[PDB]
Amino acid sequence: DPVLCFTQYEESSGKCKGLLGGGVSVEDCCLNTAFAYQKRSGGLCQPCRSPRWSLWSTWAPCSVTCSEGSQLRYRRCVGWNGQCSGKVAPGTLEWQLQACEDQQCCPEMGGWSGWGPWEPCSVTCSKGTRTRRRACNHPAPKCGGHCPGQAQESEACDTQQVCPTHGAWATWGPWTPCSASCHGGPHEPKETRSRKCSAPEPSQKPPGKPCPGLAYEQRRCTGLPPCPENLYFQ
Ligand SMILES: *[C@@H]1O[C@@H](C)[C@@H](O)[C@@H](O[C@@H]2O[C@H](CO)[C@@H](O)[C@H](O)[C@H]2O)[C@@H]1O
Ligand SMILES: *[C@@H]1O[C@@H](C)[C@@H](O)[C@@H](O[C@@H]2O[C@H](CO)[C@@H](O)[C@H](O)[C@H]2O)[C@@H]1O
Ligand SMILES: *[C@@H]1O[C@@H](C)[C@@H](O)[C@@H](O[C@@H]2O[C@H](CO)[C@@H](O)[C@H](O)[C@H]2O)[C@@H]1O
Ligand SMILES: *[C@H]1O[C@H](CO)[C@@H](O)[C@H](O)[C@@H]1O
Ligand SMILES: *[C@H]1O[C@H](CO)[C@@H](O)[C@H](O)[C@@H]1O
Ligand SMILES: *[C@H]1O[C@H](CO)[C@@H](O)[C@H](O)[C@@H]1O
Ligand SMILES: *[C@H]1O[C@H](CO)[C@@H](O)[C@H](O)[C@@H]1O
Ligand SMILES: *[C@H]1O[C@H](CO)[C@@H](O)[C@H](O)[C@@H]1O
Ligand SMILES: *[C@H]1O[C@H](CO)[C@@H](O)[C@H](O)[C@@H]1O
Ligand SMILES: *[C@H]1O[C@H](CO)[C@@H](O)[C@H](O)[C@@H]1O
Ligand SMILES: *[C@H]1O[C@H](CO)[C@@H](O)[C@H](O)[C@@H]1O
Repeated sequence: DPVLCFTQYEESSGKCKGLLGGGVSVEDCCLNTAFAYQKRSGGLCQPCRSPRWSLWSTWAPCSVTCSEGSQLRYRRCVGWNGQCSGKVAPGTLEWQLQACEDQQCCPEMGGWSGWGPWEPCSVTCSKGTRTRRRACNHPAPKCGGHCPGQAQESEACDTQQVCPTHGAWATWGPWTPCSASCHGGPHEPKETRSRKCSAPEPSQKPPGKPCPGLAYEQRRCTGLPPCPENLYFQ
């Protein structure tokens, strides 16, 4: 039966390279054992060399991306007029099966436990948020698993309580004139300053914290001349 006669067998890919033409017998084509033949463009290029096992193909992908699996690789008997090792005809296949492990551990998600009690409201006046929480330990997840859903729920709470307004000091008033025009006399020269607790005034309705500290300041007046000695004659 005539066949397509190719001048080269690639071997790296099992392709029939360099077509010499068709309409010639297999015996004539394979006078040169370096040539090769196939039937039409259907494929399966067989070299004219004596039959010999090809190379083991690369390992197929593991049957599962999880835990232990199994992967194959093939090797084809290629040639003409004879047999490969195994009482094998040209064209047959030989397989090797191997235990593979893409990932050594398969994630199994867990289950939620009971909901924890609702925490109190996040604030004691005006409005805040209320939160309850649970654990992912019934059962606990294995590997990188995780329970389905959220581990905590939150929701708004209204305290029905007007917030108290706290007081803060207004700006400092002006300095008073000094108590004296000189230092060294009966009373040292002192300066005074005062401020109001009106920015903002506290409480309003519920009690508010009063303004912290003092509403006044005292200091010595510096830079004054010395008073004369009014106790004996100079
Ligand atoms: C390859 O990657 C892994 C991380 C998994 O997602 C594989 O899918 C499958 O996941 C389920 C869990 O629901 C396991 O029980 C399966 O055995 C695993 O094949 C994925 O194909
Ligand atoms: C809880 O009880 C209420 C009656 C208030 O006294 C709360 O104090 C206020 O809390 C708010 C917001 O958390 C602050 O802005 C106020 O300054 C503070 O007085 C209290 O926590
Ligand atoms: C204010 O101006 C000063 C320059 C002085 O003339 C002062 O007089 C002195 O005041 C002190 C007490 O602060 C008295 O002891 C002295 O008798 C007096 O000379 C002035 O008051
Ligand atoms: C397959 O197996 C071994 C190692 O891969 C070698 O004999 C040769 O590569 C064969 O094709
Ligand atoms: C399978 O085995 C190793 C890698 O696991 C390599 O020789 C090659 O990738 C083959 O397909
Ligand atoms: C936790 O959440 C719900 C039940 O509240 C379910 O999706 C499941 O039981 C999960 O473990
Ligand atoms: C928490 O929420 C409700 C009860 O409040 C139920 O779905 C279940 O008990 C969960 O643990
Ligand atoms: C919070 O909500 C109610 C009480 O307001 C109850 O179902 C339970 O105490 C939950 O933790
Ligand atoms: C006034 O006093 C101090 C600042 O000096 C603080 O307690 C606060 O700012 C108050 O209003
Ligand atoms: C009074 O004193 C100083 C200077 O003015 C500042 O701390 C602030 O203005 C306060 O009211
Ligand atoms: C008192 O001191 C000086 C005035 O000499 C100014 O910084 C300000 O008026 C303050 O109240």
